[PDB]
Amino acid sequence: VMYYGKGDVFAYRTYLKPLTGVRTIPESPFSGRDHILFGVNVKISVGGTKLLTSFTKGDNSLVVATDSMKNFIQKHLASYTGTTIEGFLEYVATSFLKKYSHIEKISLIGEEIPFETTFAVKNGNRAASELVFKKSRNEYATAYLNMVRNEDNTLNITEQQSGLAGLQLIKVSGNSFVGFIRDEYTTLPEDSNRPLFVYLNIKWKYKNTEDSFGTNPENYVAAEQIRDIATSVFHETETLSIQHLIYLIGRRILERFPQLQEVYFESQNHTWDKIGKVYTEPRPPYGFQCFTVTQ
Amino acid sequence: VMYYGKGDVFAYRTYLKPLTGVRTIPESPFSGRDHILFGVNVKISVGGTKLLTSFTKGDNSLVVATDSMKNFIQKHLASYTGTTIEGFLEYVATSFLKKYSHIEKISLIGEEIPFETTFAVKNGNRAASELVFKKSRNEYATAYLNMVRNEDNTLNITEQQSGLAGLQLIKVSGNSFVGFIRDEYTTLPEDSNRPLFVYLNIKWKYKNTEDSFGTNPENYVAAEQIRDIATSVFHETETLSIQHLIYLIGRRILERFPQLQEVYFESQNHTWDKIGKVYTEPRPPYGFQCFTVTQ
Amino acid sequence: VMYYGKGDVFAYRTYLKPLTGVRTIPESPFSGRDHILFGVNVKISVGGTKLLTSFTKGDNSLVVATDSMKNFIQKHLASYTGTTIEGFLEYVATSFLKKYSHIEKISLIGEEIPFETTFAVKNGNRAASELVFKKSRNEYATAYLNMVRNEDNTLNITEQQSGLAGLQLIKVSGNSFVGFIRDEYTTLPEDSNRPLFVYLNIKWKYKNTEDSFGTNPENYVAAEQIRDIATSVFHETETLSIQHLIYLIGRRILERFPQLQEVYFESQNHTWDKIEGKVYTEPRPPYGFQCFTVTQ
Amino acid sequence: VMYYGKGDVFAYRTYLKPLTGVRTIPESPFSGRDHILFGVNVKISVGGTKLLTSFTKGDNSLVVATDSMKNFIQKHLASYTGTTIEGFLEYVATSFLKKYSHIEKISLIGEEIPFETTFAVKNGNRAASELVFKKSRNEYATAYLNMVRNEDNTLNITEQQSGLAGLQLIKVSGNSFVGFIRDEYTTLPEDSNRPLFVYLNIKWKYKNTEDSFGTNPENYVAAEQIRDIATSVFHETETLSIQHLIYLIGRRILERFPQLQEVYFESQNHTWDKIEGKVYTEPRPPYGFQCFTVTQ
Ligand SMILES: O=c1[nH]c(=O)c2nn[nH]c2[nH]1
Ligand SMILES: O=c1[nH]c(=O)c2nn[nH]c2[nH]1
Ligand SMILES: O=c1[nH]c(=O)c2nn[nH]c2[nH]1
Ligand SMILES: O=c1[nH]c(=O)c2nn[nH]c2[nH]1
Repeated sequence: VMYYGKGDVFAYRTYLKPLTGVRTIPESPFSGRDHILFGVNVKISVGGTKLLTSFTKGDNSLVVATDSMKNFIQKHLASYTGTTIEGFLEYVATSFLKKYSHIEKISLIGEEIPFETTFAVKNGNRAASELVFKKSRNEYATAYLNMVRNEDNTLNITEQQSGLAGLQLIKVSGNSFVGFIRDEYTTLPEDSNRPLFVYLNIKWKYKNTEDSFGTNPENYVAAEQIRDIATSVFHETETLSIQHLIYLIGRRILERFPQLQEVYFESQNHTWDKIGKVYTEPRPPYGFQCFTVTQ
Repeated sequence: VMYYGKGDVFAYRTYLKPLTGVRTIPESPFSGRDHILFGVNVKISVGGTKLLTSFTKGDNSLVVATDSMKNFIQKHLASYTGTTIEGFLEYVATSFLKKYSHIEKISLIGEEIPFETTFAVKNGNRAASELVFKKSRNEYATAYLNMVRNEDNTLNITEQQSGLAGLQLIKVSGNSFVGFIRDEYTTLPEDSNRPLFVYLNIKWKYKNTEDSFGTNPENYVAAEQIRDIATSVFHETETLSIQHLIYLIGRRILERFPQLQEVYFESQNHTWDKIGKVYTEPRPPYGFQCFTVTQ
Repeated sequence: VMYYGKGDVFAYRTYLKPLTGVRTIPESPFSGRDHILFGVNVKISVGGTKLLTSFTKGDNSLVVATDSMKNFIQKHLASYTGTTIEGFLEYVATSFLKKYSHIEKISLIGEEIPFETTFAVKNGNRAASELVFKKSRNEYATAYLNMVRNEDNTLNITEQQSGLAGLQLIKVSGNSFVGFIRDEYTTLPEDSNRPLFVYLNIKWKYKNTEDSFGTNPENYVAAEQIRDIATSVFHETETLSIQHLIYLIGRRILERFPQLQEVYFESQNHTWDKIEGKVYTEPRPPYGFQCFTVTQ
Repeated sequence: VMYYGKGDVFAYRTYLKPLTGVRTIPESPFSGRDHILFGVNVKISVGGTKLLTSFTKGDNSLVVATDSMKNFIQKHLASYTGTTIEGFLEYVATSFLKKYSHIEKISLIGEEIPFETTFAVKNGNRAASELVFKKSRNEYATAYLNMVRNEDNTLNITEQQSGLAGLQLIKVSGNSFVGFIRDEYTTLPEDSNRPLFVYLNIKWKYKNTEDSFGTNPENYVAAEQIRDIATSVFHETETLSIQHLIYLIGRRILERFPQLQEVYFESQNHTWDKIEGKVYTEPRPPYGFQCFTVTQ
């Protein structure tokens, strides 16, 4: 392995071009993003055989400083004329490879720093403020992009993946976990009605990576919409396990968004122990599941 | 000092009696709490001169196990018939002192564990779920109560305070910080238009402690309402400092709730450095302010 | 209440004057501090009635910017010629009140950012490096100071406290917790031999505030020494409770340091749950705690 | 992708068989591990085509409960008779695949929960306690293992890797970063003498997986020894970059441990910003990093 880069490149832009014209779906009110405030945390990794002597000889001649990579990202956010994190990563990646001919590969992560609307009163009327926003430490959209320079000097996206991270959902009833293996190691009781508490990371890949950019917004899949599909499916499903739940969420996603090729899940079980009905936090060990649904 | 207790007593109650009958204010849609899911994180501390030999001699005869205090709290959440964290603390405090004659003082903290509603579709109709909720790591309500046993064996609440913790607000424009002292230690440039980013912890005390319990809901002050006052005042104010903002928030709160005696603020400055406009995270050191507005 | 200030003022100084000439105790090999690297995390709070209109009117005329307080602290660590965090706080506090005559009260916290020695081979042998240090996220020393300006413009310290925070100690045997109240709220089994795991914050106050500064280092009480008393007493004692343990630690501290007026404990119980060999695991989140003062 | 499992399976064992008979190196005094307290945090992931209907149909007939996996791990730590985390993972993995014939693959991560010695006075002298230990939140050893079941029901290790995580080292002088690209994105000054502060995660792979277990301890590579190589090479080296340093650390590791095939680094730059004495402070959050393998 040989690469290097910069992490935790926070960048906040005001008044990015708004994202409008999205295709709505039944599960979600989402219809675009005002982009009064657009926050992203970027990580950049780069590689190329020509970097070898920066390691083996201490030769910094071909080292773009990681501090300069941070400047590069923040300055490109000031000039970005598009409307999504996905498109912003493509802009940064193409621009970086065009600038630095000795770089052969670039990997980018962008994580949304989300902000929510707040109430303000003007002339007695309460409505969403256009100035004051609330920083959210809950779920957030993500985007990943890998681009390479080929032998013929063409640039090519070899991987692209969008996502929703940090979704923590609890359903108070209508969940069971029964029928699992009972042997010398099994102490868990069957439960026909548990308050299933899952953490979800959900990632999707497009059949056509250009759909991820938002330039034709009707083909863009929004993390907000994915969130609302997950809650809808959770609500309507008498779940039989987390495994069963996440399969059904994935099927619904792929039904609503035929332009997607796959949906990938990382889920964690954080269900409370049962002590009106009162529950409490469990000991630290947590179950998890990882599963891809394909179109 | 001599006391002991139990922290991080998480307890989750389903279907607590709903909080209804509250007074609604223009700044906030708040009109009560459904209480399908009621989460609280409780800290209990107890004292009394008869505890002395548990320390000085290793005598456990008068030690209620801290583990038992956890059981006490969780069982009392199961039997609580009221509608507020503040009232639940009074229930626990009175019950504990009635149970254990050798305890002279009990302090309680209750911190809301907040859950937000989610969307679900049924037969082409999208609505709030009554089953699926989203765990929030953003702002949360708080309550504090200290109760003592007097020499005539009556019980007396000696301090009560409610609050809202963890509110993080950024206003993109309409904020200035100018006119401060410039001397050998001053490098901060004056700024007539900064995207002020404040963390707020807001606490209030009632003129009459009974109003905190929710027995008469018309007199209850909800943390949700405090939040929306704070965002509305931030929106409308051309801020001149954080100090200036929190004073005005406090005045508005006391105007809206004449049953309150005081509002106390703990604020922090997390405003980004300026690099379309793009900003980035500052170095770790953070400004802060602490101020009481009284009625 | 009315005050404001700056938190998380990190400041790393190289080659501070070393702390030597300390007085030893049986429980500790501590003999001083090299101070090749001296890290401290400072919080400053200031007050004064003349700050009122910065809140009530948005008048910044008498506001020292909190950013300037950061500069103030960092610049004073560069000029500090003493040997302790405690003395550094007195230097900052006196300097700040002299500089800003409208400020009536200043409160300072300083938390050590500790670094540990590492090994290097050079010139034929392995020895402690004078250049490479390891950042520790374990226990750390603390200091607290409050100073006021009186009507006549003199300055006075009104509270001083030193401490050791974040000490996490587990003793695998030789601890019991029996004989506690067993009633309708009790499900805890009695345990005659538990692996007691305590978190300890330990804070001490001097009879004479001057002794906290290090100027006469023989009167200084080092957090390293307090750590070593705590581990020794934990080892020595067949404990009967955390309560029992911390009283005994406190008594040993005040016996070893007669210049101390008192020692205050915040302890927490993190003892593991028991499942050929003995195995334990992490408990549920709820944690017991004790707060207790032993006085001279 | 299809797998499921259990994370944060903390397990603490007392009086595991000690690790001794190790082979020493010049950079390190490491001579073994007492194992009075042996703490590990385990993550287990399992897979197999026969699990499909647990997702597609909600059929749990072939689901080992993740809670049962936690019991499996903890009980196996009680019966483990070996001396390393690496060997513990092999014991768990082999045992789990033998128990559950429908599971085709298991991956395990084991992270050390490290404890440090403390001082106690008893019977006239101060010495290391055999009972009281200090929980450390600094660097820690790691182990990774993947095992598969073949068509003929034999089991094979398919990947093994050991490591040291969380090592945070600052060298106060004797580091430069100069000569890098200065173009329209460059605002970093050249620096001929910086206090380079790196975080290091170092992972190694053996030529022969058996050498990772400790059964013949002379062939085991201890994380403690890797730590001490890293601190020695950092001290010895007038560093020209983090990239330069980690290559030199990796070369030394491979020279000292010919039984290793390769060593892999993840480093992060956390060097302080410079504000009488020299004073530095914490930087803004963005951090540089490097990922690099040195092979034998
Ligand atoms: O949904 C669940 N899936 C599982 O695999 C499992 N194991 N224990 N509990 C569980 N719940
Ligand atoms: O609102 C502010 N108040 C202050 O006191 C301050 N100091 N620096 N920046 C500041 N901003
Ligand atoms: O040492 C202890 N003190 C206590 O008060 C207590 N309560 N539960 N366990 C305990 N252990
Ligand atoms: O050691 C370093 N390597 C780098 O690549 C770099 N970039 N900025 N500073 C740096 N330091």
